[PDB]
Amino acid sequence: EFQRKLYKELVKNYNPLERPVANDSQPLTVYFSLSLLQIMDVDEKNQVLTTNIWLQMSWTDHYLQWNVSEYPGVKTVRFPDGQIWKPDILLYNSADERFDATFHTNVLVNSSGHCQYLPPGIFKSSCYIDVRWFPFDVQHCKLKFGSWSYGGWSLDLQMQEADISGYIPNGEWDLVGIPGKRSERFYECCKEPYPDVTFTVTMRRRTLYYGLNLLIPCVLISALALLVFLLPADSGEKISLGITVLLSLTVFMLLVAEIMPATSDSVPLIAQYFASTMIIVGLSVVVTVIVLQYHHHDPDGGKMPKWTRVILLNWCAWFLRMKPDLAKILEEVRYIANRFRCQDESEAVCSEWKFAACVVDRLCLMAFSVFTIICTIGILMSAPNFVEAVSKDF
Amino acid sequence: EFQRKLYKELVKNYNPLERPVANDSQPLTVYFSLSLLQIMDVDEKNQVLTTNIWLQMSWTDHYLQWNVSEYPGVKTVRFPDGQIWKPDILLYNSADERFDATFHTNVLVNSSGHCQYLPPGIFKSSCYIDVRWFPFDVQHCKLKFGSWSYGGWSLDLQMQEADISGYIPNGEWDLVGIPGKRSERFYECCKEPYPDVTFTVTMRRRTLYYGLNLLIPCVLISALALLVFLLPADSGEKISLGITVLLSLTVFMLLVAEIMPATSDSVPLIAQYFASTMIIVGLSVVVTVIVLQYHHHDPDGGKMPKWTRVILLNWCAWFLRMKPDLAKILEEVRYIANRFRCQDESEAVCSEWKFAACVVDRLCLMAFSVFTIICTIGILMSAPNFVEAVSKDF
Amino acid sequence: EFQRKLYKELVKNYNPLERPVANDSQPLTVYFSLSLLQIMDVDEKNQVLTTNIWLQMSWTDHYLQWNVSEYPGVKTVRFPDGQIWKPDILLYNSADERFDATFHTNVLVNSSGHCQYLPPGIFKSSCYIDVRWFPFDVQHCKLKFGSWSYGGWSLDLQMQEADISGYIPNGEWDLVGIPGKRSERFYECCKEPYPDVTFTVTMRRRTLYYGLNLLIPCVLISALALLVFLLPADSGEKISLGITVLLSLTVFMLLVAEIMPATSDSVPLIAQYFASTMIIVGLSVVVTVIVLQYHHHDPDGGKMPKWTRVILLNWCAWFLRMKPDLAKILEEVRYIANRFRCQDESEAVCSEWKFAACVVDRLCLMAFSVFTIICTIGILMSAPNFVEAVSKDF
Amino acid sequence: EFQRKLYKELVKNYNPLERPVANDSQPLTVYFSLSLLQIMDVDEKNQVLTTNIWLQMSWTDHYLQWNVSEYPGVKTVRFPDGQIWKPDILLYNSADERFDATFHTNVLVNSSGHCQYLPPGIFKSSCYIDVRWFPFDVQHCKLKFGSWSYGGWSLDLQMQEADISGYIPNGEWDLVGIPGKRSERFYECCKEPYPDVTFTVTMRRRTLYYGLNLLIPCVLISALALLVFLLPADSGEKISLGITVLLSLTVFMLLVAEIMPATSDSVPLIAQYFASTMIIVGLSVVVTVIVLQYHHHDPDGGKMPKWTRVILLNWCAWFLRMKPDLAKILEEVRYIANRFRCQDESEAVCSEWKFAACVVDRLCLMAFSVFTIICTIGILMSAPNFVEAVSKDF
Amino acid sequence: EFQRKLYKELVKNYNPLERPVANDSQPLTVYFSLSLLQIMDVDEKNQVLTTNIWLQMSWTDHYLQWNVSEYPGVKTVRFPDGQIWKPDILLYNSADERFDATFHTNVLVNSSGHCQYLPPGIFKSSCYIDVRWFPFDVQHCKLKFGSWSYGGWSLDLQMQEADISGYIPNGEWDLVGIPGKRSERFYECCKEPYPDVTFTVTMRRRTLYYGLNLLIPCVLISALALLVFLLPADSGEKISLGITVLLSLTVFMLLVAEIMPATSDSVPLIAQYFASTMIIVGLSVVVTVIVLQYHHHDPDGGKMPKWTRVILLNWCAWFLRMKPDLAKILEEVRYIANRFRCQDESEAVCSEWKFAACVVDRLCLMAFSVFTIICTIGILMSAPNFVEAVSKDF
Ligand SMILES: *[C@@H]1O[C@H](CO)[C@@H](O)[C@H](O)[C@H]1NC(C)=O
Ligand SMILES: [Ca+2]
Ligand SMILES: [Ca+2]
Ligand SMILES: [Ca+2]
Ligand SMILES: [Ca+2]
Ligand SMILES: [Ca+2]
Repeated sequence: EFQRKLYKELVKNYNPLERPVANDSQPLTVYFSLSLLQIMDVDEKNQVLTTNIWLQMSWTDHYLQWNVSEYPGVKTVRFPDGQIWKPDILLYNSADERFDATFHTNVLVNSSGHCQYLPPGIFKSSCYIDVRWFPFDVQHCKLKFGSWSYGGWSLDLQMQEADISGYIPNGEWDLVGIPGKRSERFYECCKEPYPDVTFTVTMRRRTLYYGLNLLIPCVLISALALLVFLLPADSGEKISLGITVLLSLTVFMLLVAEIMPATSDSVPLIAQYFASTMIIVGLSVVVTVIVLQYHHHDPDGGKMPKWTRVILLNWCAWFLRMKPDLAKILEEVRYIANRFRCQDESEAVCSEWKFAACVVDRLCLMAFSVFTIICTIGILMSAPNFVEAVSKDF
Repeated sequence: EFQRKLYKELVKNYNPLERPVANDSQPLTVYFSLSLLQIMDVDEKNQVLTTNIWLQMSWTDHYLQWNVSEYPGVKTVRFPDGQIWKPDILLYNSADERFDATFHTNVLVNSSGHCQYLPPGIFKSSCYIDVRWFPFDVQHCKLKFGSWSYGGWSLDLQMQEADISGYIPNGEWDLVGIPGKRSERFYECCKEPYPDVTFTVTMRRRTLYYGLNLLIPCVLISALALLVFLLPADSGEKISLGITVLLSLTVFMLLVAEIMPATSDSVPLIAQYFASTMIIVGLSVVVTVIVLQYHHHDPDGGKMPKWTRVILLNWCAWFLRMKPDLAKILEEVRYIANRFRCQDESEAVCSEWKFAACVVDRLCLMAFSVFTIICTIGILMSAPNFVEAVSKDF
Repeated sequence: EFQRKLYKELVKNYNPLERPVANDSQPLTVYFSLSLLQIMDVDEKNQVLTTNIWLQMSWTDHYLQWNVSEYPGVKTVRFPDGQIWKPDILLYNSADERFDATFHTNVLVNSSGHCQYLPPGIFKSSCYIDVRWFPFDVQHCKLKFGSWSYGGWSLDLQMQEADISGYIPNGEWDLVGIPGKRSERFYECCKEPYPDVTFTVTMRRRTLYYGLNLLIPCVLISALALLVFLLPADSGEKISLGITVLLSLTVFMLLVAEIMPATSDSVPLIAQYFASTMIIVGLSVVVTVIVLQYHHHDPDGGKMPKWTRVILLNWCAWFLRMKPDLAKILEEVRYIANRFRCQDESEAVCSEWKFAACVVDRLCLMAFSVFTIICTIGILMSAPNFVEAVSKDF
Repeated sequence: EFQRKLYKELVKNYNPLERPVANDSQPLTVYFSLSLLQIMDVDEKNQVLTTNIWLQMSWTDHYLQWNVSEYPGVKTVRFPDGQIWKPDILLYNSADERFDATFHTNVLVNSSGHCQYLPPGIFKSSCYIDVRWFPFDVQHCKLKFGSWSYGGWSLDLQMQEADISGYIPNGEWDLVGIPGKRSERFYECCKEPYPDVTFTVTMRRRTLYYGLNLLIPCVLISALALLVFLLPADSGEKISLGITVLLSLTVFMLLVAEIMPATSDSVPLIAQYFASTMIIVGLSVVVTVIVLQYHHHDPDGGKMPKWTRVILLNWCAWFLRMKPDLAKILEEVRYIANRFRCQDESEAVCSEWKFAACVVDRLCLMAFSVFTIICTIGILMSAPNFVEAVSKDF
Repeated sequence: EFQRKLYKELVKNYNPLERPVANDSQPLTVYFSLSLLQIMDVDEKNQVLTTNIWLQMSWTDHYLQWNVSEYPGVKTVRFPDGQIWKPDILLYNSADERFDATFHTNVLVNSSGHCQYLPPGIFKSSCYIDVRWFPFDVQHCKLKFGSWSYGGWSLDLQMQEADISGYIPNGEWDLVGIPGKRSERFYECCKEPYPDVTFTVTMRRRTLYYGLNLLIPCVLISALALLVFLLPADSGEKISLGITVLLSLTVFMLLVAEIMPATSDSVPLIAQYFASTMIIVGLSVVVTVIVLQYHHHDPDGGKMPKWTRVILLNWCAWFLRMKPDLAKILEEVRYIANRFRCQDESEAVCSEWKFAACVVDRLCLMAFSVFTIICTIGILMSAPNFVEAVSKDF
């Protein structure tokens, strides 16, 4: 009886076009905040943050007021979209095809004319995802909000701290914080200044998934490549091992392209890490070819250089701690015996070449092993957030 | 005649904005339930449950009542969206881009003013999918429902048991149950408490598909890796077999990434199982390199250590149950014969090294076979639901 | 003049909320049928049938009637959505995110008050796709239609045979038929019975595409695996051939997962067929290892068992139809000659082992060839629709 | 002043439900045409043509007429959707989920009551894509348009030639033409005939992209397979080459499945071309096994058949243009010499077998080379549009 | 009080259908510009530019004017869609399924009747993406805008320079500029000329991502192929290396097809670059077969041609800087010695053939290395924007 009566009274002569101020010269104060419930998706390839947010808009409507002693029990009323004036606050950096992802809900108004509006929404925003340090990256995604059509002389937008009390954690992103800033800009369209409120979602990637599915594999594929330097040359499988490892690694790096954006702001950390890993496998194939050249050297070919004889078989090797009728019968047997002696000298020359191959193989094992460790450790720890990541996620 | 007459009468002065209570101070009781018809999709990568549900809302409208003796034959009326007051019950944890997936249908009202509203919908909800025990995982997906704008002082939301009598089973998920709980929370927005109703869909993954397409393959790819320990070394294909098996396995694990979310709450069970499988193939390649080192050992190189001579050729081997002119002619033939004897000693040394390779190869066959079984059995049965899964799905 | 006049008259006092019956106690008869124009997509992974349908609804509106002698030339009128009462017939088992895929069109009404409504639509329905016999599978997809809000006491839904006269055949699915059934169910929501009409689209997969792209390849990859049993062992490539074939086959089976649903109702026919094919390649690698063990047997190792000497070199082999100073010089040459004789005996032992490898290789060629044929023929013909498929598609 | 005045006058008593004819018995003539601006996508897997079209509808509204001497300067007026009667022309064979893709725009009306309506739209239509001759295929995609609810007695739909003057060429499809045909059909729903207008978009695939990315590769993968017949057998890599080529080819054919529909109307041309290519690689592996069998033949095994000795080493080979104490010492040396002679005879037998392998290898090189050329040329030129394609695209 | 009063006054008798001109004969001047905020996506496979734009429309409404001395403090008013006349400016070359991607916002009107309308939107436009020079390509994407229904006699559309002052740079595309052009065309539909405004977004691809992920790999896969010419032939792995490299490269080129459109306007630059790379690997396999033919030549086969003996072992080689009872015993030993001499001559012939293989191998190393460099450098630098790209991105 009193609710029906009040609704009929509150709409009499009410225009949702009118900004609901008592004094038309003064701006209307709109308090804008939001509640962050969930981060639904961070698309690094499309540069789009998807969040579940409850926008919070509160203002005062001069015309929607009543004495609660005359409509007893009616402390609040509710109005749908199109029936009450609302601030036209939009997400400026929207990525939604519809642009406005807000789900329009009721505006709750109490007797003193205070209006509360909390529309939910799945918001897609355009966020510059800096993948320079991926997977140890921290992201700062801005959500800029302001009135589209009402400038600062008509709508005085103020900011209230964002609420994260009902935030649901994400298994992939750690919410560092959601600081907000109110600013007033000028636009070429418009001499009047237009205030906006920007909430910067600060997000730390949780690195357990990427550590075990992307970074530890490369170590394993880098360790497999090093096993070529322990395969004997006579096995006949050092190129099979090395080139198969590089095939696997190339396929592995293709799968990684699915996640990164095709941008040129910087060369990511994963790309540098891949470059190091690529180098280990590519140069182990090059070195493997050299080792096979030494192993399969023709004993009747070019004699072993003096530099090769000393740098490998002496210095490196020590460092590595490797180390009538009867006359005619005589002629035939002597030819057979001299032939055998020639084979003995030739295979001794081959043995020297094979030993040099082993020394080169062992030298490069140590060199590639150490260089693998330094590049892995150096590239990873160059990330500012690596130490934080291992302490919090591992 | 009486239906036309009643519709004209029931809408006279009716305001869909008014909460349809006789006493404005009292809250309106809304009974909320739902019917679960089908689970359409569980997206573990996007963390979203898609269900086909018929929401069930029933309340009493004080103004939509008539005497059936005056409108004979008219026992019920129906009203579309916008013409009758409805509770603004939404899915709080919605993942739909539109947020509200409800398909608006009629409200059915009988003569005593009781209103029934059963809107269908394809609902997308944000469900935390715990993949710690995947593929033997049970999921608890919450569907939280409440009035967006009406707090507890205005809308007294009560819960009624969910209906699963028209539930259509899913080939992938077994519906354990759909328990529901009514709760009343406070929000930072609002001093007034807002009641909600949360239905927890409890779902057990049916594991036949994942057992045959994801878990039994790993056993087969783990068994293929073990066959390297039965290949002769002279075949020249033990690295080809081992490294090809690991290429296959890496490709296999790439395909598995398509299904899991990139989250860091925990390391899944499939990841641990893959880690065990990875270890078998990776260490069988490492052991294969060692076996080839033994097999291809240079007979003029470092003599066999005493530890190697006893630990392998004696202990392990027994355990494994393996086990003038005429003077010049004399000089030539004696050199030929002594040369042959030197080859005999050298190939005897090689035979010892080759036999040690066989013992190491057989030792690691047993060790990797047993360790493969324990890790497979141990990792799988560590899942709480493994025993239930095999009894119900296999 | 008469069309304008009639439209003004027909809408006077008309309420689209009112069920258009003369007697409010009696139900309104609605004849429901449909026209199937095309099957657009059968998504076996999402379990959703997409069809192009023209729903057919016809009823009688008591208020939309006129004498054609007073509005000459006006034999029919047309009304858009919202202006005329329509039955709220929905697809119960809808998979569309909007739930209602119907495109709202005009209702055509003639002078006697008969209303015809033929809204087109791209309908997505939830169909249980039984892949037990894929690719020789027949599907029965139900399309259940009924009034959402009007029960049997208010809307008497009758069924009329579906029309397929403008059906456009699908290159992948053969329309067996579209039988329909009217039924009346009770729901927990509602004491009143609610009639529905279910049209069961019966669809036979056309198997030419799947025969040539999925079943004949497996035969070719099963035939390639058999070629390992004709490769000589000295070629050194029997593991390369066998393990490469299994790599190809594994990749091939990954591509097949894209089409099947991750369900556990049954193990499909293609899975069983893959299991047979998997067995041929996996056991040919196991047998290849055994053949290489025999071929590369150490002539100074364990003597050939008596069971091996008879079961292979006799029975199987026959069945397979294979089959002073001068004294010192004497000592040296005799050692050389005796050494050569020892090599002759040892290589004779090796030749026996190599021959046993050939017999085992030929025995398994026949066994795997026959077993390959039986499993291929047996698994395929176990499908009830295999004979029909080959006669109609091949 | 005169525009405002005219709009108020033209809407007085106007009903958008009324067909705007002076005589209600006569049908209304609607001229239907369209403008083809672009072909946006041809989805051969979903069988859907996406086009950018400007529909062209023109008719005469009897009520929207004025004297331009009384509203000077007002030669035309414009009306939005819902305010003026429009023909309900739809795309019958629509594939859009909404069914109607038309973007509703103004209707332009001049003083004589002539109405022009040119709504743009991104139209998705169901087109039967005949892939029998892909990639040298010509497509005929129908776009059928007619009034949904107005039959021939009420709306006389006439056709006007389609406009392609603003057509933007597609890099993949060459617009042969867009002929149109007006027809009048009967439907089971309706005794009244319903006229339709069907525009057949005739499209020729431009084959440069598919020639270089799909057809020339197969030639290269067919040429690589032929190189197995020039590899020496002692290289030990003829199975590695052949089986790797077939692995590559299988992966290549998987990528091709992404483009073709899973239909059984016919076996496409690319499938036949793949079958030829598959045969070359598969039979080159089979022949490679036979060549290795000949090369690795046991010299103490079955003697060379007489058919083999003549068909290969003579006919084919010519055609191919290949071609006391001292007595005891005597016994030992004679055994050594006789042993060597036995090796010479045995390796001579092996040399004959190795030469037969070379002849078979060279015979199959020529046979597979010629057969490769004929199948490539024969399968490609069997397409009716192959000659046109090479002249226009190459 | 004055805002409420003004809104009631401004809408009195206002018709949003009327073009708001004082003189109905004169056209209405509409100033059209836009603001480019971000380029969201360039889809080269679908030929669609996605941009975030703020359209800028300004005109004068003759009826929406007031004296600010009578409504003090009210300097501007705002009107939503449907309440005020707006120009129906559309994107002609739209690719959006809805066609109109504009988000409708308020029109801001000041006291002198000047109207400002700045609707935001995510616009999808049909852009011809010329991939002739990809990845060093510059794109010119047109965005054509004009009134759909108002021709030049009714709406005089003028252009204002586009604003890029709030443009957010894209990590992949460098905004060269956004020039605009006003033009007036004639259409077959319409005798009246229709003005349009076309803004050409000029975009330069940033090439760092494509240089490191697509162009440098090909160099690495081209360098790996060259390593076959340094592998010894006795290693037995030159076909394994070469054919594995080509497998990797084929897989690499499959991944590249995901990005390019299936168009035939031209053969892209990446395709030509791939053709060069393909040639290096394919001809290195062909040359590898020839080298193996030389290496494995039968010493009892066709003698070395005179051309081969001079062109390789002399010219190329120098250029490359390579370089009673006792009588019977005599017969046996002489046969053994003569047999050994025959082996020495035969292996000397083999050594000559093996040396020729090395020379051919070294000759082709230099030839393929130089030819690889020229094709890489020549194909890349043939792009007009290559020099600009390396200076700006590298
Ligand atoms: C505007 O109003 C002021 C006072 O209200 C008056 O003096 C002036 O003449 C008016 N001018 C116009 C626009 O008629
Ligand atoms: Ca992410
Ligand atoms: Ca699932
Ligand atoms: Ca299908
Ligand atoms: Ca196409
Ligand atoms: Ca791009």
